[PDB]
Amino acid sequence: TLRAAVFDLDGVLALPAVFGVLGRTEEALALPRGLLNDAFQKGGPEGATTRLMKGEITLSQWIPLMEENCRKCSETAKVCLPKNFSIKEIFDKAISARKINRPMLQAALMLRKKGFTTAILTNTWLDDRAERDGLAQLMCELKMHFDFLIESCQVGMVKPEPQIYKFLLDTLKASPSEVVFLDDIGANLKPARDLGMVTILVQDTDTALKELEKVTGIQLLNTPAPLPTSCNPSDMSHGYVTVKPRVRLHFVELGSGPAVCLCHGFPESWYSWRYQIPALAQAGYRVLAMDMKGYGESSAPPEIEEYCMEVLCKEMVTFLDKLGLSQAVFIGHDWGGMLVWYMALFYPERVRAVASLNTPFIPANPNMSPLESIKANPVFDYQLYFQEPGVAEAELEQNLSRTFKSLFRASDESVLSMHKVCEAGGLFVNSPEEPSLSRMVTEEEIQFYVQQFKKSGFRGPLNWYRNMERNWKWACKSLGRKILIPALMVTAEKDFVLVPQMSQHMEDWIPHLKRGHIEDCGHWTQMDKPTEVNQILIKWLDSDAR
Amino acid sequence: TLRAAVFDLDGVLALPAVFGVLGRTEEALALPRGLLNDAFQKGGPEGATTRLMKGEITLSQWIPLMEENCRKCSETAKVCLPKNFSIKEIFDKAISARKINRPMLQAALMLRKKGFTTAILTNTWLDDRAERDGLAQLMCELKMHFDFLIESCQVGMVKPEPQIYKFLLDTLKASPSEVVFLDDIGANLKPARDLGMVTILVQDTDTALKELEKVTGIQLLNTPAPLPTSCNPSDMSHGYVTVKPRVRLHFVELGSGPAVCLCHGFPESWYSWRYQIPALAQAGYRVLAMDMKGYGESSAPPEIEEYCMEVLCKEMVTFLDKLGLSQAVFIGHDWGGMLVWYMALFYPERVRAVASLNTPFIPANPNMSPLESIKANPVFDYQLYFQEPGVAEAELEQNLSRTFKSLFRASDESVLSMHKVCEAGGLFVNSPEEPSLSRMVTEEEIQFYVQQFKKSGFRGPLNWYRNMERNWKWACKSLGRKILIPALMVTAEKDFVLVPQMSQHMEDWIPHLKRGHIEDCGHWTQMDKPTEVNQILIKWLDSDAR
Ligand SMILES: O=C(Nc1ccccc1)Nc1ccccc1
Ligand SMILES: O=C(Nc1ccccc1)Nc1ccccc1
Repeated sequence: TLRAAVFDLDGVLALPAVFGVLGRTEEALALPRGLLNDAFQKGGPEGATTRLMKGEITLSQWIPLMEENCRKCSETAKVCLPKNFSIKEIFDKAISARKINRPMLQAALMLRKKGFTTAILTNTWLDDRAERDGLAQLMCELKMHFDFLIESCQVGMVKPEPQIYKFLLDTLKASPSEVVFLDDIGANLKPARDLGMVTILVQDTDTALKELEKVTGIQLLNTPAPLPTSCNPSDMSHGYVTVKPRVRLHFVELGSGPAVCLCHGFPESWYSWRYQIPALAQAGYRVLAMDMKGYGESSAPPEIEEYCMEVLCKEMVTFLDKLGLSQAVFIGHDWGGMLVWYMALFYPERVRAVASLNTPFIPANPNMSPLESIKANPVFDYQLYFQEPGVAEAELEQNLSRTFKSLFRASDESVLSMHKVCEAGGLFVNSPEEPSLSRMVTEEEIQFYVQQFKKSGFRGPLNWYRNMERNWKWACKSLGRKILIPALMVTAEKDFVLVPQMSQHMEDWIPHLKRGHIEDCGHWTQMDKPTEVNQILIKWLDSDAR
Repeated sequence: TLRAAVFDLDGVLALPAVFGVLGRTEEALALPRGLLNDAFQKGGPEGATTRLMKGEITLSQWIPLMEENCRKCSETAKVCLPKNFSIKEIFDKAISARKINRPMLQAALMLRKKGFTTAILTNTWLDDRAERDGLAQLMCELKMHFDFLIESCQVGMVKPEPQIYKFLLDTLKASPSEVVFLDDIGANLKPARDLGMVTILVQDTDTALKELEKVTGIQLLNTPAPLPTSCNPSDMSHGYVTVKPRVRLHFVELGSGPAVCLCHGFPESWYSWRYQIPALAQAGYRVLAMDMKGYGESSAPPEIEEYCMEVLCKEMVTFLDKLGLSQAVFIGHDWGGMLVWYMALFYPERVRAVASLNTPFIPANPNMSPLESIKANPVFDYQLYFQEPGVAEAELEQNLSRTFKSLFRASDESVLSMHKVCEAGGLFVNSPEEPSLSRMVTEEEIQFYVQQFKKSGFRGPLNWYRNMERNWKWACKSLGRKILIPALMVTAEKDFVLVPQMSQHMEDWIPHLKRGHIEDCGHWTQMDKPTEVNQILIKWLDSDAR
């Protein structure tokens, strides 16, 4: 019974194979067949390439040695190498051209999802080339998806020597018959088979995965489109910044590049961005996924005025100040989406670009009190229920698991009615005590929110709704302004609170506004359609945010 | 009795004045004198410029209005503007050319050091230009040095209206006669004087500072070279990363740009880099100042093997992995300097560039046991004293304030003798119970280290010395390698443990090695000569690390 899968890197998890460039170079340069592949392997176990692979020497120390073996090979074949002939140039573009074999990674990801232990076992080098970062990024993107990465150069052993196989088995704490091993080199597969491991000789991925699925008994080929990579909270880098005495802000941080500040809505978490954090970091950005004031590990002062938009925006500027950031791209959802428009209106020098999911930008009406505006829309009744301090807190805090299970539901899942909430007496009065689990969340993801909400409750969160008049007066000061920095409005077809239609007049105030639209998407945009959100955000970031 | 100083931005804290570009443009373009300065002020309090300054409209909305006022002005003067005439282009290079008036900032910094409340009061705009980040950075660099920044556009008031002055006094919680106010515009100085404030009309800085020093009674002109900006620990962004169960790493984080990982020595802190963190962040880098394993807020496991170089380096790689960083520039001092050379030998793909203060790179000797090598140098006797678990811990932990006061001393300050430590019975046996305070540290900076060392003590720190044989065997595996990535060796003339001479053969293993050398500098390089360290590091980072 198999319980472990081992993958080679070159020609297995990464394509095209760097080994296959020696033959391509021979054909392109009209050199004798195998001249380059022979100079690569010259001296066998005592040769330059083995020393490189065992970590005895670095890639740059090897470059001149390989060059020497190429001349000795050409001397015997009675040939000549081009005068442009450069080993560095050949391996530079070869390593650069090498990309993840996505179907192979998906099969490994599926095997790990089914309880398998996964490992990468590779014959690799210590790369000290000026261009090494490309390969460092590739290794980073791959390794995160596996239980173990065994590199020949770090363990001082190489395939096909049988010590690395015994090292692999000891790392896996597994008997050879419990292990599938995939390699593109027949010779490196031989000792794994001789020990009794299930072995697959990989040429094309499709045949390889058919063999892999037949042996494990798991469907890996033709499987549905998987979800983007999520976050495990304990594996994240956690940041804390004091913005004023007794007010600290928490954030999760991933990646390098321009700063991208993620701002959740009500009643959420930094964790609401779990599907966007790995994807945006991989896309070349420094992600700062906030716990907004009143939530999770951020401070939750009890005073209502601490949650007005002017105070919240000032604190986000101080947050940038304390982190030494002149700007950040601000991406908000729901209440966070509202804050991001106000960051762009009041602090344009600090905002590199602004993006909102579901929340439209609507200028304040100076001729109508915000409470008259709230009454003018029946879907906004729940906001009047939220006004009285302690009333919504008692209902929302009574049973936390029921709260998140009733709220976090997709469009198909008997979504919570928002009409006549005040008349009915509460938000969940016509709701089951034990609601079913939405297709959007696992039981574990629901418990994370339950755990987060145990620290401060719903007072701080509900206080974001208790400054309608304060926010209105502040917003009226910006009525002559236009948003002329890069901006993106993303609408969700089936959000019945923040309807796409509410955003139709935005171009009057944001003339250069760019749009995104998600079909069959409810209010919880990020977890409802993460693949589409990620696609729209990355496309907009690379074109308008840099 | 003065207790507050207020500075204008344009023509006071920042030079050249953006106002003075209208006249320079008139002279360059041969336009009538004051044509541009008149179109700028057209309509006075009801005009475009006032609306911009009150925050009613943004800089980009103002650009076309100013252009219109320029045509109306040229129409009356019976002239014509160039066909290349662009208000955006004029203000773009003007704002860009504007830099901090360093002598003025130094006087403000000195006034704040003498207990004065400092403030910036400026007539400014909401900048939404594509090039706004330049000014955002300038505002960031300046603001950090002041108690308050009052921008006209954020408060909806402008100088010379007397409401902003009454707003200034209320912010300062000060009577007009307790306040010095510096402005380059005579008109904006008038209401501050009329209220009874001490006022200075700034033309050239020198005359202005003579007036400023005569009135406060504080020497601001011809004063000695000040120290670089330091860090206040409570004002920092604090990061935490779990690298394995029960081992978490703490770091302080400041800036944006390429990642620069700072690695302290024994018995130190992230705080040992206090003078480098603001300077490197300002230089265009993302600083990660570590609490190395065993120190401060990082975990301190008790086992000796947890502190061997192989385990420490593996954890630093995991740290990069969890933060989503493919590479970082690694800068180490003392024991941190030793770790950085090993990060470069074993993980070159993860290290963008390597720099060491005082610690030389010396290949392991396979023909001599590390303990024989330690005995071969009398200055290394203290390391043998450090071997026995609990012995150095008891002495180092007995009185913490005495520990840091005896250790942290400059070359001129009766430095602790390192010879015959084992014979004498301890490190401080010939040392006073109450040592004097070194010129390098304040009493408060000593107490920060005392506080940090109260959590875990010296077991974890001393364990870095208890793996001599383990480290030696691991290092012997790298004897065939060369360091061929960017590298910098900084020697300290008066470090009598890590002497400059010990680094002389480095070019045999690091042929492209770059050097730095600090004269009259002891072991505690960073706090002894921070200005010189900062100068050497920034110069090397901008040329070799990017
Ligand atoms: O109240 C919500 N959004 C808010 C965003 C700012 C403007 C006004 C609307 N969402 C709420 C989330 C929980 C229940 C359903 C709607
Ligand atoms: O031991 C020290 N440095 C160490 C760095 C690694 C190689 C061997 C030397 N410094 C020590 C700091 C406190 C007392 C004086 C020296």
